[PDB]
Amino acid sequence: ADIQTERAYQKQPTIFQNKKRVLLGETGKEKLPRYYKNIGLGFKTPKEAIEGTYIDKKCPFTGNVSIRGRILSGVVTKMKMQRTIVIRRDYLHYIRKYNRFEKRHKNMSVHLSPCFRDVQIGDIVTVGECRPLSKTVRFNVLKVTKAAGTK
Amino acid sequence: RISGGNDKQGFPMKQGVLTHGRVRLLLSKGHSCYRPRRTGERKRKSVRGCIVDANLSVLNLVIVKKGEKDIPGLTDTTVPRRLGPKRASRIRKLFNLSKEDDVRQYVVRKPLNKEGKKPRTKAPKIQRLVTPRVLQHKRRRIALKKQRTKKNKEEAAEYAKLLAKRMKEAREKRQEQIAK
Amino acid sequence: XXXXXXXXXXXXXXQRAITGASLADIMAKRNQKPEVRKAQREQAIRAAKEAKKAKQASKKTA
Amino acid sequence: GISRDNWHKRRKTGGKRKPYHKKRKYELGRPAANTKIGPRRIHTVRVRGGNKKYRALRLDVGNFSWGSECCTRKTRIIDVVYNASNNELVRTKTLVKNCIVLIDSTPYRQWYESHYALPLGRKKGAKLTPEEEEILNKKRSKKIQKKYDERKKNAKISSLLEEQFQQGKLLACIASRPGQCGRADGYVLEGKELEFYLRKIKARK
RNA sequence: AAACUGCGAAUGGCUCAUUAAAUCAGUUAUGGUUCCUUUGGUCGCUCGUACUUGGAUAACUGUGGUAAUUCUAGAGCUAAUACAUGCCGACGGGCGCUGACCCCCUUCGCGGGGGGGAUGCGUGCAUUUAUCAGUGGUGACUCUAGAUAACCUCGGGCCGAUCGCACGCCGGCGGCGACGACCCAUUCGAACGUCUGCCCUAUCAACUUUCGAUGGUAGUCGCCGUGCCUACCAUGGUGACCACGGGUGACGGGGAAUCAGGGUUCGAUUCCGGAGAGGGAGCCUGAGAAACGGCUACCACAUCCAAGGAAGGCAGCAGGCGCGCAAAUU
Ligand SMILES: [Mg+2]
Ligand SMILES: [Mg+2]
Ligand SMILES: [Mg+2]
Ligand SMILES: [Mg+2]
Ligand SMILES: [Mg+2]
Ligand SMILES: [Mg+2]
Ligand SMILES: [Mg+2]
Ligand SMILES: [Mg+2]
Ligand SMILES: [Mg+2]
Ligand SMILES: [Mg+2]
Ligand SMILES: [Mg+2]
Ligand SMILES: [Mg+2]
Ligand SMILES: [Mg+2]
Ligand SMILES: [Mg+2]
Ligand SMILES: [Mg+2]
Ligand SMILES: [Mg+2]
Ligand SMILES: [Mg+2]
Ligand SMILES: [Mg+2]
Ligand SMILES: [Mg+2]
Ligand SMILES: [Mg+2]
Ligand SMILES: [Mg+2]
Ligand SMILES: [Mg+2]
Ligand SMILES: [Mg+2]
Repeated sequence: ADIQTERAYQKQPTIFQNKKRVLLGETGKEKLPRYYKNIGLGFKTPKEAIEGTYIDKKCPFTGNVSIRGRILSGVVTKMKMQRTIVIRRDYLHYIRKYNRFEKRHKNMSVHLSPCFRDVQIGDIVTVGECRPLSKTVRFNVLKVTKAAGTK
Repeated sequence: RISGGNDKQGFPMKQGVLTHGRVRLLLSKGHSCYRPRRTGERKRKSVRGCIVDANLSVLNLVIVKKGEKDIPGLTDTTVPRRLGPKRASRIRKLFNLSKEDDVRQYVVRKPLNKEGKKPRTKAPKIQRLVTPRVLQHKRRRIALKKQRTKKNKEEAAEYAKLLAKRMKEAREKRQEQIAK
Repeated sequence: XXXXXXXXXXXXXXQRAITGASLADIMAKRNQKPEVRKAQREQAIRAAKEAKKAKQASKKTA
Repeated sequence: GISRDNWHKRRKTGGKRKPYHKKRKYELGRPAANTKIGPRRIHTVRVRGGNKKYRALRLDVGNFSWGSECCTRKTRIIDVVYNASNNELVRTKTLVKNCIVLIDSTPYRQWYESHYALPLGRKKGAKLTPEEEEILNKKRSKKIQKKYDERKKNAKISSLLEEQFQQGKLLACIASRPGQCGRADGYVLEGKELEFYLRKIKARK
């Protein structure tokens, strides 16, 4: 309920729910065991994943992807896409002739697991690289740090 | 029985095609009337169909049954087959041999002659003949099978024996560290 | 009005003299009966066995 | 032929690119293999590396796991009930991965009644045949009757499943993609998903 | 000699038309894949005619056709490491489920417990699926290995119907090699991704999305990751940090010329990468081509003809014509 939006049934592919039991254990509770994995670089997998009820296959924690590659950081600008955000990375490109930098930026589309929330435009997000998720989406959000003005 | 085509333009007849005249066909390997230059290549060619008309250059005829009178060309003289059987079983067939008869004895020989050169008798090398060589190769490769089995047995026994000497020392380390 | 019949034609292997053995020799060896062939086989087999134990004695001699 | 390449496409911004090279072998797409229920028909394709892809045009049997009681039997496929992707695909009865399908209850009910010695999906009319009564009522030895009796505590079935047997048809879903694989194989729908999909197909009316 | 078979012809050689985040360079990834070969691993782990199996075809013999070709028909033969077909052997079993019956302990007996067991059914690696448990390995697997239930493609998977050289041993045994082979691993790679980097232009300021634009969910296709493609949803994505569009006498690099320091200009050209074989498109074969010294069309060109038809591809080497200020020996 409320977890199943879509036409197809929404599962957690590696977990078998329908394991049968006594009618004494059916009255106790239904808690389908989460599959969550510890992602490797020392990001503690958020509390909101391991307890949480949502299902997203492309999330790094609760789903099937592996984080390997570059690890980048950026700031959140535009989130109107479902389970993805657009972050911008700024930097200084050095022009040799003039001996100075010019500003530049690049926009990355990057996927965001529904465990993180309250992720608010203009805050720092550290992402890590995944295998291609979509046409423009090659990355994945590993940890979210708030903007400098949080209360 | 009707067999071969040729037409005034020289094309063959391919038994499948149901037309009269030309048909352009894509021929692949295994088809009639094309032999491929390179592996797995197809050609488009011109093929005259399988229906017989006054249009044909030439018509090839097989003779299925001989009725009465003997024709000058096709009947009176009989031409032998050169090259009797090269395979063991084909020979056992020609001469009706039990498995226990020597094939070596019965093989047809070619009576080869030329003017100025000594008269020869040729014989083809028999293939699929049981023989000391063939029989040997068999027990050879079986012997290799014995070898492999032996090797897996000895290796298994060995690594099993080695695993225990690691295991009792892993038990010693764990137990001593724990009791401490 | 229609044709319901599919003709079944037969293939026959005739006989021809093979160069070096004329049809008389082919038929001479073919029509040879079991007594004749069994005699020839056992005789050649025993001649070969004798030559072979002779060559085993000729292996141990050298 | 059909190119599944990425370079016929707009950029992230959407400016069309002019293709630098003409189409390459390895980017090839093949035609769709739609798979229908009928007597078995299968076409081998040779693919990259020279390996055989087994393609399924008509299928009949598929084998399925009844996961609760952990068995798998080789069953006959009947019909395509539901497909998340396309309604058109239900209509022509096409077998794809994750479409949902009706199977013969039969070999399951047989296994079950052999394991637990209990009635399954039988009418309340209770009418029986000799083989049935000799398998179900049977005869026991002391150690035997204790075994079977010990399992009788375990075997009870979700009312939904129970009903399915009574109808002769089970609801199942296909995990293997016959298109490339060559077999349509899968698992019986049990519990929550089963109730869910039941809700979708009652909703289809 | 020939011919069948096997392998190679995907390299190399040439040119620079296209191509402006494309190619390409450094950087990384494949935990998201394919890999002829080479090197090592495996190759009696499966419990169910073999001292040898079936048919055909080429060279060859002959009869032929057509103006014409590296065209080919019909009739005879005959091979295999070509095609197919298909066993003994180990092999006695072991292990799983089944379990007629039997024993023992215990019990007043029912019962409770420990066993033992004829009978069938399953029995390996690959394949596809589901479930269980948690030997070895990572920064991290839905990894590797294990156990359970089944599955297994007639357009079929593994298990050698093969070859040589030495000849020896107690009618039996065997030494060295050659090919093969499913599958690991390896090598050469290949293919897609990551981060950053390109010349001129505003007399191009908004662009993309009914025909995929951006993302979601399930699939199809593919060697796999992916709007690659379909179905259904969402309304996104890019842009003065110059998108989008146009231009380039634009293949990108390594480099070259010139230079105090800083630059400017050039890089078709011998190394590395990319593209292309008159223009487009589409496939066979294969480990590997969307191949052009393979093929099939259409367009443009052009050769032969007995007028029916046939054959083409120098941006390989030479050489010839044309173009041109401009470039070598059949
Ligand atoms: Mg392979
Ligand atoms: Mg050849
Ligand atoms: Mg080679
Ligand atoms: Mg090897
Ligand atoms: Mg000839
Ligand atoms: Mg012939
Ligand atoms: Mg999708
Ligand atoms: Mg997908
Ligand atoms: Mg669509
Ligand atoms: Mg140019
Ligand atoms: Mg340049
Ligand atoms: Mg250059
Ligand atoms: Mg030059
Ligand atoms: Mg080059
Ligand atoms: Mg090319
Ligand atoms: Mg030219
Ligand atoms: Mg090859
Ligand atoms: Mg081409
Ligand atoms: Mg050429
Ligand atoms: Mg070439
Ligand atoms: Mg030239
Ligand atoms: Mg001049
Ligand atoms: Mg000059």
